[PDB]
Amino acid sequence: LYKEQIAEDIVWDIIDELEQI
Amino acid sequence: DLQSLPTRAYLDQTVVPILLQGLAVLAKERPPNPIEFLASYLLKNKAQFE
Amino acid sequence: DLQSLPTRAYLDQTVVPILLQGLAVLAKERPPNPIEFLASYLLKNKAQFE
Amino acid sequence: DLQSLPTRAYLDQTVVPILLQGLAVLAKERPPNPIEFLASYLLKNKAQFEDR
Amino acid sequence: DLQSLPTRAYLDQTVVPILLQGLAVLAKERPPNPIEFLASYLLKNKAQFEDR
Repeated sequence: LYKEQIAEDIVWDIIDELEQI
Repeated sequence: DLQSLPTRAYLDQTVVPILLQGLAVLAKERPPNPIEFLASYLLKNKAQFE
Repeated sequence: DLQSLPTRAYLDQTVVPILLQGLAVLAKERPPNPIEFLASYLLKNKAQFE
Repeated sequence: DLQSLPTRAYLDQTVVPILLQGLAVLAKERPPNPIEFLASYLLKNKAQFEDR
Repeated sequence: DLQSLPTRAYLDQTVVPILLQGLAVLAKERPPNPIEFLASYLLKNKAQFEDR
């Protein structure tokens, strides 16, 4: 799926952003 | 309107802000039923994000 | 043990897989109440992911 | 449990998340041996998505 | 030239075919270590889809 790639992007951003809080 | 937005903008403008907070709380608290906790978090806090 | 995992691994192993599907469905359907929809999606599909 | 799931749910729970992450990295880096790269990506990151 | 292809065309040409084949086998067999299984599947069958 393709918006799954973009949901992928999104979740990854979020988590990485929590890495720095 | 929202319906015509590309996928990233649509998600950013609807669920990303409350998700970021919900995921942060989930990570800190590590509750026994994380999926249930996250859904409850969304329903409990949605008034403040709508 | 899930409780001691780093944040990313903890989230990857609890809520990320159902969240990816939920966000994809949300983006496709663009329902009137997206936060409600997403939380409902979690609760309705939880049994398939835990 | 897992073996009783429909195909889509089974794959979505086991390999789709790490795969999408890997495909994104592959698409950005475009390495010379993409199939090898993706296999290595899976093994290097599997610990994120499962506890062995 | 591969490095200048759009993401979708790039992936479709390099890894999507062997991946779909691999996901089909994974879903049929449902092994205990699916991510490991899929990585091994890729390396075991890569010669089908590329000649180095």
